[PDB]
Amino acid sequence: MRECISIHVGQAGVQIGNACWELYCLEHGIQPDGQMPHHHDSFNTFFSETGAGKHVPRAVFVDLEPTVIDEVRTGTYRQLFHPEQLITGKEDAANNYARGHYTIGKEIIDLVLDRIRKLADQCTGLQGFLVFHSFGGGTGSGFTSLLMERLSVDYGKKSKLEFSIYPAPQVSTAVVEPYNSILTTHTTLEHSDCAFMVDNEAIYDICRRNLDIERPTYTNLNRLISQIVSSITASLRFDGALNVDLTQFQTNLVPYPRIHFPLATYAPVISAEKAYHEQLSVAEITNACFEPANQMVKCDPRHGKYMACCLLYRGDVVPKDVNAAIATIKTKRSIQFVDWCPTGFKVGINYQPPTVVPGGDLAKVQRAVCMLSNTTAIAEAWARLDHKFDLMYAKRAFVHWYVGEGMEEGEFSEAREDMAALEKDYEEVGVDSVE
Amino acid sequence: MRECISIHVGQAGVQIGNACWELYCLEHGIQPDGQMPHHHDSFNTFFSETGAGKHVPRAVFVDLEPTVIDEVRTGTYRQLFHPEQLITGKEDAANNYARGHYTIGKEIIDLVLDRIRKLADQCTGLQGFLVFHSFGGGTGSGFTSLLMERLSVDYGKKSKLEFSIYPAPQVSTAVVEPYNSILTTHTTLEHSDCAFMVDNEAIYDICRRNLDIERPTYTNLNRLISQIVSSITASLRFDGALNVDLTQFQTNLVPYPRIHFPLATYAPVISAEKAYHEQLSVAEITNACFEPANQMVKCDPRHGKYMACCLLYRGDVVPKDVNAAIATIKTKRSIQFVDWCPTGFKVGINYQPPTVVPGGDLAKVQRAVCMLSNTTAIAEAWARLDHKFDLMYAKRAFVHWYVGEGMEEGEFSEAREDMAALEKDYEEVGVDSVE
Amino acid sequence: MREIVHIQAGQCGNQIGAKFWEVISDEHGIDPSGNYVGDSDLQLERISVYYNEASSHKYVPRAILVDLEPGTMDSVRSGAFGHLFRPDNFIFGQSGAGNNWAKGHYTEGAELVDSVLDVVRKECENCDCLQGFQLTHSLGGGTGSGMGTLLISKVREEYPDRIMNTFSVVPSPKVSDTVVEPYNATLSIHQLVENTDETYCIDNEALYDICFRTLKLATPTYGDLNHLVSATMSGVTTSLRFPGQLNADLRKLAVNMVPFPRLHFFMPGFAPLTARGSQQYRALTVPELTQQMFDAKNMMAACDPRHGRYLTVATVFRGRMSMKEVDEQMLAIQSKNSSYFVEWIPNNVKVAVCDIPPRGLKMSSTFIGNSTAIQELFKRISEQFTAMFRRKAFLHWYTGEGMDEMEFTEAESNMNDLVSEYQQYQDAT
Amino acid sequence: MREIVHIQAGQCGNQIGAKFWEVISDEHGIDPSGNYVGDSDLQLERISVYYNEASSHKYVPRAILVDLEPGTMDSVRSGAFGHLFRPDNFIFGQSGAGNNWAKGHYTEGAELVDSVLDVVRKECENCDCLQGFQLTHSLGGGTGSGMGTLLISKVREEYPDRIMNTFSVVPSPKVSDTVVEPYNATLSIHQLVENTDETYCIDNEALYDICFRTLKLATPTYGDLNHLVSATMSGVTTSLRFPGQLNADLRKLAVNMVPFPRLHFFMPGFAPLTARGSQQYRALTVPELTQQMFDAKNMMAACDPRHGRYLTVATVFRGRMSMKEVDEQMLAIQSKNSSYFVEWIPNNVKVAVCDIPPRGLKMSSTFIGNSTAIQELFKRISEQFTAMFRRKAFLHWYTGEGMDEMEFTEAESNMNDLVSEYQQYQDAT
Ligand SMILES: Nc1nc2c(ncn2[C@@H]2O[C@H](COP(=O)(O)OP(=O)(O)OP(=O)(O)O)[C@@H](O)[C@H]2O)c(=O)[nH]1
Ligand SMILES: Nc1nc2c(ncn2[C@@H]2O[C@H](COP(=O)(O)OP(=O)(O)OP(=O)(O)O)[C@@H](O)[C@H]2O)c(=O)[nH]1
Ligand SMILES: Nc1nc2c(ncn2[C@@H]2O[C@H](COP(=O)(O)OP(=O)(O)OP(=O)(O)O)[C@@H](O)[C@H]2O)c(=O)[nH]1
Ligand SMILES: Nc1nc2c(ncn2[C@@H]2O[C@H](COP(=O)(O)OP(=O)(O)OP(=O)(O)O)[C@@H](O)[C@H]2O)c(=O)[nH]1
Ligand SMILES: [Mg+2]
Ligand SMILES: [Mg+2]
Ligand SMILES: [Mg+2]
Ligand SMILES: [Mg+2]
Repeated sequence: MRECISIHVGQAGVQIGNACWELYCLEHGIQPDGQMPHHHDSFNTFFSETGAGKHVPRAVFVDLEPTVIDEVRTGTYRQLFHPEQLITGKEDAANNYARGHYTIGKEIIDLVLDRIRKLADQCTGLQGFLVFHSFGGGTGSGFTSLLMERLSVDYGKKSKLEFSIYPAPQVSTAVVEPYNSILTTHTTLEHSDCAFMVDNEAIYDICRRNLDIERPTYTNLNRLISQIVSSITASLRFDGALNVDLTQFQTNLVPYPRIHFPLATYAPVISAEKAYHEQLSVAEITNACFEPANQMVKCDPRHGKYMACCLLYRGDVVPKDVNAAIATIKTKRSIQFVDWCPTGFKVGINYQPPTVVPGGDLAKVQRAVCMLSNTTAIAEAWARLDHKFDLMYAKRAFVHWYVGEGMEEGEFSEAREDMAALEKDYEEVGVDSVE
Repeated sequence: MRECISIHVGQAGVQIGNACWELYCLEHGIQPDGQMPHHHDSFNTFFSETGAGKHVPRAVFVDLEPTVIDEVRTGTYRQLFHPEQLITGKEDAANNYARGHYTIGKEIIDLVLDRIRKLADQCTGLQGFLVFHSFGGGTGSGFTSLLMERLSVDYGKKSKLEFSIYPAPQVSTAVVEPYNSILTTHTTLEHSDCAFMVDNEAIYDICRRNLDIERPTYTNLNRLISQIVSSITASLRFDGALNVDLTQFQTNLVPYPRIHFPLATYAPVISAEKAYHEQLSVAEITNACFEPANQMVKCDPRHGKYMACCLLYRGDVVPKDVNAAIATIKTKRSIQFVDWCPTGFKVGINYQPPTVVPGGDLAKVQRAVCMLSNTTAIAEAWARLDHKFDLMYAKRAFVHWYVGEGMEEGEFSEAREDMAALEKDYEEVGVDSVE
Repeated sequence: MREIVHIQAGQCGNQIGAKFWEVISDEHGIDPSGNYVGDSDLQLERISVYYNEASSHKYVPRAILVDLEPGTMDSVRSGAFGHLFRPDNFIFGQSGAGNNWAKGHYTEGAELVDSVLDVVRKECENCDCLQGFQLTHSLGGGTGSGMGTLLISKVREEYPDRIMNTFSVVPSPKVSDTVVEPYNATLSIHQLVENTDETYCIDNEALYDICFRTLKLATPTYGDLNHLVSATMSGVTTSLRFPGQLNADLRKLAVNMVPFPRLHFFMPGFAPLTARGSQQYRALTVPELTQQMFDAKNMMAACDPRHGRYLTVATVFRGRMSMKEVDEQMLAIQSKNSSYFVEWIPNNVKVAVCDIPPRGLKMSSTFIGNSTAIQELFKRISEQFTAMFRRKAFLHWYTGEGMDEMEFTEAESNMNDLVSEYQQYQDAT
Repeated sequence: MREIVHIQAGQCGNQIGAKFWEVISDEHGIDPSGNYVGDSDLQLERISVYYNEASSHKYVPRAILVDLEPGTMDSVRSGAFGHLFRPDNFIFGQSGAGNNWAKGHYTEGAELVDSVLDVVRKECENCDCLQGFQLTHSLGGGTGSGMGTLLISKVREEYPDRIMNTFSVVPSPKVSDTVVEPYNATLSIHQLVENTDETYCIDNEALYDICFRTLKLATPTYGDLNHLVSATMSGVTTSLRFPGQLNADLRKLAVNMVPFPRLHFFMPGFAPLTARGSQQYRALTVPELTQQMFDAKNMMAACDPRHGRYLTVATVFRGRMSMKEVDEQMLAIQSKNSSYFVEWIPNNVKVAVCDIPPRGLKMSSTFIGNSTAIQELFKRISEQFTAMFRRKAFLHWYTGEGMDEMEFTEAESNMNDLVSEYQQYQDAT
């Protein structure tokens, strides 16, 4: 009845999406082939119904380099996706934002838009867009800015949430990461309602320490991030004692037009052997999720102050001890909120316990918590990325690749002054002021 | 309800705790795996209930060398302890107090505090801490004085009992014992409410003579000391016609803040064949425990005077012959008390007869007594230990290991004058005063 | 005769109403299928006030369930007790208000109000003689607060010579469910004070304490929390639903309680509240009933009366008692607790007695006290709203959908005036 | 009518009371479930004095059991005779006082004293006339002595025109149960002699000797010990629970036996005390009963009367007799033992007779003597306290939780004054 479409860009988006649609299909009791062996609508919001028993997702997989899509085409989930939806290019942007936004990215944007328009007109209660893209990648960063500009032009006012992958401070995979990230943030700063961040090693620390796995391939990392995404949407898909809508997330988490960069967190993340020796109480998972070491971004919240928080409990949850738990959290010393926000908690409860993917690293739990924190500890991460970009650009390194591919040094100057304005606003808002 | 957490430190603490925690599950009818075949709570003071039928102990095993803990992990009690609780270092302190308190001990003390704070917040009515640490070792003495500093600041005024292992007069497994013992006693003097002393050689005489055992391995010695620990906390876990608490012990046995060094004593300790020829009456186990040869510390009470006592009966005990027995004990000329304490007895009765571990040397008894004498006779033991420390330190022997590990020669003077103050204070109040 | 119209807005209204119409069905002996299965004809004596006669002796409630987000309605429709409602009444929108006043008053308020007003008019014309309106909503949400204000206004020009009772769940001091509460509350209260008759403020954590402490419930869920507030709500009405020895009606309560146009914020309370195991050791008698009502602990609003003075007080008994025992005890209460009553209204106790006891109880009572302890509730909310607004936080999304700063300035000025008059009358001589 | 409130503090009070309500239940014919199963109608003539009538003829005792630790209530609640108390009364803390005055009067007591006091006011609002408070506690423990005195000072503020009796358990001269007895006891008495009307001092070894030689028991547990003190405690009260030829009550005893405000420490006693085997060799008649009580052997306080003189004496008979035989013997006792009575109180014998015999006995008696021999008990306690205080032993943990040096000086300064007047009046001419 209320519909939201999902756009996956780059290899990161496709690989995450493969793990995300892994779990949505499991949550709704749908076999991989589209058939089936609370339940009945729910699946109408994501899985459009064909006349037969087959369900097809509202997913738009787009990439320029075709090897990753050829994997998902030949994967186990071959019969689920609509064959028209999988859009492939011929060569990728090669970590060049200029290529992926000006030269080659403009020659396929018309095809993806037409598939978006066809899918949106198919639905009747369109709500918003879910974008799964990374930041370092040339096509992930290059395409997303083009799509945000194109989608916002077509649809005037709709919720536009993005599940990005924040670049790390010591873990690195590209060499032009400071160039791609700064360009991406500046262009999409005005066309993103709420963008979640995730750091790769932060899950690696979590997977190594909390769950004790010494072989965390990208499959295990994708499984953890996939769990956060579903339970955020699970309020729309499922009934609950206190339902929270996509606008409710967007309204309750964004205090300012520019400060719309929260971070995600999930709990409990414990293993199978340690499951027996734990009681899984509501009072402690509220404490466990809020613990600084469990945050899924490589930033310590103790270095800053929270500004707004949002909790989502699902399963056998009573609103009383949930009420009690937040009361003790608020009075605790380590947690400090900002002065202009005497109240900083939004609570949503759902009756559906989370499901477990077969063969997963996590253990079955009857209660789950997902925490979305908009804080100021993110500001220290922006300054660090700004420092890296300023160091590299100080002597015009790699600019010849960018300039030759349809840019000018003037555009780099404007993006630099833009991030200075965002950082100066973030610190001045977080810092206290008299009167 | 009423909660107390147990910290096991060094090889002595882990080895004692293996036998000690073996007795508690026997008392509460807990199988080694966790299931079960007076009874209703009771186990809530030591066994934190998981949602299922499994019970997990409220114990924290900490060590710097992984040889002994790995035995606990691989032992028969493998499924009981919480796997996170077993904290291991990488190398031991190697009988160096400086190492376990300054250089290597400091780098791990933050990890154990995290599990202490997490476990304390889980419980509701925490009272105090039980510490099972030795004196001659490196981690058992150096690291435990750090824990007292860490625990005391977090919890201002709570009960803190250390079930120490007093170094023996002539038996000496280590060579730097006088250097270790003097240093740890000085720092823990002001942060210990009630410290129990035990001598390893004293039990050996008890086991050879009274128990008639010629192969008293450390497993046989540890079974007998475990009974003293169990009956001290037998009042919290079980009802009684005259109950005592952690505080009741702690205020009835400490006339002065510095003089808080009692010594344990258990009765009856008799063999299986000798059981038939003994009628095991209340009027004689009171007399048996008061005999000088049954004391658990190698110090004859005749050389000194008792200052305060504490009896703890359990089983088919009636109060009429109890206070009758003490009445005859008081008038006896062999036992002498101090003038300023006209009354020096405290009693506690329980309806639970002590249990016997299978295969143990002790026989089944329907009555038991534990005597906790705070006496001046232990002052002779401090003088002997101070004599050894003063002898070797005179020419500065073995000091180069300590000095190069984060100490100063001046610091040794403070610990020397500290024991000078205590040794005379113990005598000066023990001896009569003018007017 | 004297028919009553029941309106529901927001998620709370539908959940409270789900428990509400459960209580009424047991009171009137109504099967879930909708057919009479009871015995006494006394229930049939006045059945048209809430229910409606239909073909083949069927009964349908006079309820109008309406909320922007559809999610609540699939629960009430698919769940039990959904075979007796009127399918036309099941009004729902497309997208929830998103905890926004603007989306509940200007964007989605337009198209939904026209539809719901149509069903009100048809329901009113079917009615023989209208008595008033009943609206259950929350002051913290977007749809319930935002649209409920719009509905209260649109109804008001349509029926000037009528009364309505709004049973609103006023936000809590200790715990706040949503981050932007003060913006929705302050705007909502300004409109309600303008164009409403009476308002029963109710808290959540105060009813949390009552369930945990008095009833000794370890896990108080929304099922038990809403069950208690329904019993108070059923008790208020049962004066005209059922015969009694000293009858009262919604018109009687409104005039006895509201001395001034701007002072109409009440505080309810219910008694007895006893656990399942501890009911055998207590004597069900009027002395303990009135004592149980008149203590701060057994109060459904989180405001201790000891910091203020009771302006007026009501008491709607149920079951069989003596007027002597009832009014002798009101004397004992008044003499002993005289320091807590306003001096310049004498005899400020209104008492009504019914004859049909509540289910599973020998007798019960409902206490509605218009006190001066609300001044501490409005003072706190105004403080929270002030600090948030001065730094201009969250404002871009109320300005971006219709409003501007003049609405916020005037709402704050009016709320300051109301708490000024509320205090200035308490401290009058 | 003339109801009294029963308060239990400490472990002893709970243990004594647990068996005290045993004997009271048999007297009134009460089944352990709580329903009347007796035969004679005279039992219900005055049943409201102790028990409380409730729904379906169930009776609930007027008891308030409070302890700072949960180790005591676990026994009474889970054990038998625990299905008839009201669970609201079962007040308990979290950690015991630990044989400390400070942890029961300053630090830990204040937290829980507000809860029990609010129950006391709520306890017998149904109760229509207070006759007094009955308190059973110990003078050696922490919670029994510490907060028990705290309750006395606070309760006395709310009910100043009322009389209460505390049935304390005064410490022993041979064997001491706790090491720090004199600090706990002396600090308690300095507050007791100001806010109480009369105190019944009871020892334990004197109870041990009686249960050894007279009752022929070699191993008397605490069950067989508390049964002896319950009968004495039930004997004092039974005057106003049952009809009698010469009735008495709590107020009557206080007038006869408190000649001066500070001299209100009594010494009880019971008779007959005979073994089951040797019960056939004695004729149950008044002659031996009066002789049995007046010897030093059958006395519940370990203080030999021969070193002092009786000031005033009670003899609350039970069963049935002729007052002539009663006063024929009180004459014989007076004439033959005239050297053991004070000169400046003529006819210092108070006698009351009831009509209901104790269970399984033709006749019995209770002796209460405000004797002067108590002066030797307080002399010994003040001797032990003096020796400990100059050395400042055990004192570093009293000033550390609220007290100081000056408080201890005044408590002993007042106590030596009390023993001064307790003897100066004996030798007064
Ligand atoms: N969490 C997660 N991150 C991934 C995964 N795969 C790639 N990434 C991130 O994606 C970044 C690589 O850029 P991509 O967006 O994948 O670029 P691409 O899809 O190969 O296409 P081009 O940008 O044209 O090279 C790396 O820095 C990784 O951090 C994955 O499986 N899981
Ligand atoms: N009663 C008893 N004492 C023991 C036992 N094992 C070791 N000890 C005592 O422990 C002392 C040795 O020092 P420890 O405290 O064990 O030192 P550690 O735990 O090995 O740690 P390091 O000093 O770093 O090597 C000896 O003097 C023994 O008296 C035991 O099993 N039972
Ligand atoms: N008494 C009671 N109050 C509730 C219950 N459920 C929610 N509430 C309150 O109602 C408020 C929810 O706001 P609503 O008006 O229902 O919002 P909604 O129906 O989800 O739709 P939106 O306003 O668009 O978000 C919360 O602040 C809660 O305090 C309930 O079951 N019982
Ligand atoms: N007559 C009688 N006296 C008892 C009994 N049990 C304990 N006592 C007395 O009570 C005293 C114990 O102190 P309590 O008042 O019970 O102390 P508590 O209630 O345990 O609380 P704390 O003082 O904090 O430990 C002892 O000196 C005993 O003489 C009993 O069963 N019968
Ligand atoms: Mg690629
Ligand atoms: Mg070692
Ligand atoms: Mg809603
Ligand atoms: Mg106690």
